[PDB]
Amino acid sequence: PIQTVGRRKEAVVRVRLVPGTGQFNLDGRTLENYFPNKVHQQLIKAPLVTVDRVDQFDIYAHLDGGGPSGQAGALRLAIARALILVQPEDRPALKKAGFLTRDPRAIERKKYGLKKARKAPQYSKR
Amino acid sequence: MGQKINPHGFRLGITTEWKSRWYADKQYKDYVKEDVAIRKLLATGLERAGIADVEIERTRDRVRVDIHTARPGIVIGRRGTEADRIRADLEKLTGKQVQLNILEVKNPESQAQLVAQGVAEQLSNRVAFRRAMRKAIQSAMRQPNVKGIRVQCSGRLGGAEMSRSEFYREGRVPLHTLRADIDYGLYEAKTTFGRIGVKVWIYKGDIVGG
Amino acid sequence: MPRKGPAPKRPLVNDPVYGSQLVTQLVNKVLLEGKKSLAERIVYGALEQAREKTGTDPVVTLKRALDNVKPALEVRSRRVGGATYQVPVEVRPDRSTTLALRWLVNFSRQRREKTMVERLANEILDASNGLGASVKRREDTHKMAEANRAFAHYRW
Amino acid sequence: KIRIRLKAYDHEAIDASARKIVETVTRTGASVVGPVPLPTEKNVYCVIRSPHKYKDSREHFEMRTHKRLIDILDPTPKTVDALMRIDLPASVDVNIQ
Amino acid sequence: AKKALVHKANKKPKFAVRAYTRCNKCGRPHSVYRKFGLCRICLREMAHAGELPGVQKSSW
Amino acid sequence: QRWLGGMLTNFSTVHKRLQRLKELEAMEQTGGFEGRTKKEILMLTREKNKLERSLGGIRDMQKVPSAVWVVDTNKEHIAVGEARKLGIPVIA
RNA sequence: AGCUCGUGUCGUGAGAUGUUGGGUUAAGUCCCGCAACGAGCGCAACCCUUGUCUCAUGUUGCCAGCACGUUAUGGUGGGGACUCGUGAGAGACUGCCGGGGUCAACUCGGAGGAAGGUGGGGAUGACGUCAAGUCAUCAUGCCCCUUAUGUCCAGGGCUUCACACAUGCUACAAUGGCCGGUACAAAGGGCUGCGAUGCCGUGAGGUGGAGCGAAUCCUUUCAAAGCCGGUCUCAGUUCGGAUCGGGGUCUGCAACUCGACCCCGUGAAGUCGGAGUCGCUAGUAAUCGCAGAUCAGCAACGCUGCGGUGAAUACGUUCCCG
Ligand SMILES: [Mg+2]
Ligand SMILES: [Mg+2]
Ligand SMILES: [Mg+2]
Ligand SMILES: [Mg+2]
Repeated sequence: PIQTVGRRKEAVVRVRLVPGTGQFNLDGRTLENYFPNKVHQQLIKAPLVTVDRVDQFDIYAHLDGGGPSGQAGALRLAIARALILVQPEDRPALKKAGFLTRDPRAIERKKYGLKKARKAPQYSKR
Repeated sequence: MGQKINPHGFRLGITTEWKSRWYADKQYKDYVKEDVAIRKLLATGLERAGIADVEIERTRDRVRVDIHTARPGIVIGRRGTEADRIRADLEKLTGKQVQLNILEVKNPESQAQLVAQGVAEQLSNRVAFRRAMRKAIQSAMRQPNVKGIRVQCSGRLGGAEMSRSEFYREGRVPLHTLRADIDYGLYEAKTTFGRIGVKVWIYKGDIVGG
Repeated sequence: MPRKGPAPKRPLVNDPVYGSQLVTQLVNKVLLEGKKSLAERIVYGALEQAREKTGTDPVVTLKRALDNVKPALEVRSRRVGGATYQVPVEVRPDRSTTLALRWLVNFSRQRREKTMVERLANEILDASNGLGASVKRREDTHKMAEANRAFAHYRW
Repeated sequence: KIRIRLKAYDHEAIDASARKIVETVTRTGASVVGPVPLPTEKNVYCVIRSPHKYKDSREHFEMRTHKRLIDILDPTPKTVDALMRIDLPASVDVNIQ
Repeated sequence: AKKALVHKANKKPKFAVRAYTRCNKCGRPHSVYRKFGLCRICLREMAHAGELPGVQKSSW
Repeated sequence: QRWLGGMLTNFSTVHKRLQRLKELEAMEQTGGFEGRTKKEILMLTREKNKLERSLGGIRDMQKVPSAVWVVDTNKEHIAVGEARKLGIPVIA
């Protein structure tokens, strides 16, 4: 069996792409029970929307860490890597949308003496 | 004078070692108390004798001291008059025995603390601080497996009132470079007018030490 | 970016149920500090109300309203030789669309109606019909630009 | 999740503890786990040194406390005893989550 | 601040009202912060040596 | 290659170097090449090459002419200044 | 990002060169030059965290393939091919091509690539100005007190108040309030501390123990914003919660002056705010909560770290300040 990995800010995911009926069985929860925002559904379908294979291939993912959007991005990256390893001809169809690479944008290290990252304390003139 | 951070205090867990390497639950307080007590007791003696580093370790209810003397013979005189005397003093001041074990250094000019002690003694002996620093730099750069040196004697130099801080350097003394293995020495000299600060830096070599 | 060059446009995918980059930009603008799904539902309800009211394509009506309220000239302020001049400069399509969306969302939040969905629906309807606060502000900006047209010869 | 949310006082100490744990468990011959990447945090220490007007040069000097974790599954009493018999460093203040 | 007074004040005192600091390092009854139970001198000594649990000074 | 901004103000060392190079070039006619240390021969070769590359004016005139044709006065600020301080005649 | 130094060169001398003219960046980083030659404090790198892959090993994590199980959980055997928190190696070095540029540094685009042109973020604070902060961390030259200004004790004060300034929280309402049902994050506080099931409680909580110098235990087999249903009908109100009265709780002998929390009633200002002004360039602002430093007991809405969901702009340096 083929298996890949997807990473995010503070989340990881491992999937095994196999043919069958389109479904997303998460760790104890289903697709609608894990993506209730209705935007993460579209986000994780985008890899399967550029190439119409939503109801053609299965997705049995196992993830850990992060939140809704993080898990959505991790599953998207995992599906992208699986499509890269299975159908190389469809690789550009997924790269054209901004996939196949983990966005370097992540949570940075907060600074000292400040309220948050890149935020100086407010002070009035005198 | 400047806001430069102590290289030893910064690399105490990267390059340099720690003078107190032990652990204890609720007894670290008494451990460091006995440590500073022994330090205060040996201050005058080992300063008149020449001291570089006092590494103290804690064992099962006993102590393990290692003092780095520069001039052996003053502290180690007659067997039963000076060494055993200080040992008994430490033992009766603390609540345990003391198996004192002295370790001799390889070169007094290579240790920063010893160079600072020597230059401070020279300054207190009513000599030219400039010439003293120059001769100390020469001794520490006479190929003692070194590559750079920087000596500074701040405070009321020459018994004056202005806080003159003569910045004297020789060779390569980088402070921002981590792979330096630079030894540092901080000393406080006491004169008839006030206090004086002595800051020394000895860049031995570019050894990784990983 | 600032003083370095332009920025790369985000290759955002078209909306799945509407397929309109303008609609997605309006959603991203009306988004309230993380209320993604809430803003999506609000815009969907507003478009559904506009459809029930008019009887045509919501995306086409929104595009028509945006094209009608698009400001073709925005005034500025530049000091040339120790004297402030409000010279009007040619605006770009992206900047004009962003300003139009900003004015639209502002006047929709300012409108006093029952719900935000109804507010946005009525704002879009007024912008499409040509009688709304957005159209009034567009006309005011056009009048200001025509009045300040006297000083436009630099193009620096 | 499990194993673990702990904290240590020295990076050297904690990495040596992890190494010796791995060594003793491998010598018992049981097993190992799959490490995963996770960074450390910056502890909360911004204490003053004097109650006087020291409000310039005031804030802090970070106390570096690096922490590492090692997950485990499928318990076995033999491994339990081999891991709970003794702790060589004893300075890593482990806390159960 | 001697051994006798330290031992008399650390354990159950005669009257409960006697609940002062009574540091263990120097022994002084007052001038010590119960935040750490140590007199400022040794407190800062350990802070600079890197032994007290989490105390430091200027870096900003 | 390199214009020396001292040929007309500090001609002492310039003339010394010129005489040394002339003596070396005249001795080269003898044939004393292998009768010298290798490092010294290499240092010689290098200095002679640098000279021959940076010297094309002092080997022909030797008569302090009264005319100069300069170019790129923007970067040759020292050259134009020296020309103006040693004589008004300058063609830039 | 500048500060400099040894020699040399010119001036009687203070001093001039090195640091003056260009290409380019963050650099006084490089080179062409340049009576200068080299070096130091500088910058970068060396160090830390994250991004891809590989090896030594498959732990009270995962369970894919096999099975044993009943729901409050991979709970129990067997499984490396799966995210390599311990060590190392590979991968960014303008590596190659083109337009270039003085065919010298250096700029843009392209191929592979996770990052392409110090990858994203920090540690890293030079000579020195503010006669900068500290003699209450400590030492400290000099003066002063000593039956005192040393020390303890009981009470009070630092928490007072007809006002002003500074920083944060609550909000001012429908992207809302209340009730019922629901999913993932990292970070641990624990030995005289954490403390799950139960008894009874509107609720702090009275009973208490399986379990802990470290995954059997709370902080849940992890929260809020987030999703579904009902209701309020857009108002000084089911928004907001303060003062105040009645019924109590956690600590310690002692809580109006002397913390916090719960139940009932009481229901004030606040309708997004003028003159002025602050912070923010991508995981940033915004918004939400979690945890900790010390305490037997908290003024903690503060200070530090954490991540959930996560936007619009970037003509340009004419212009306010450095
Ligand atoms: Mg002279
Ligand atoms: Mg100069
Ligand atoms: Mg003053
Ligand atoms: Mg109203």
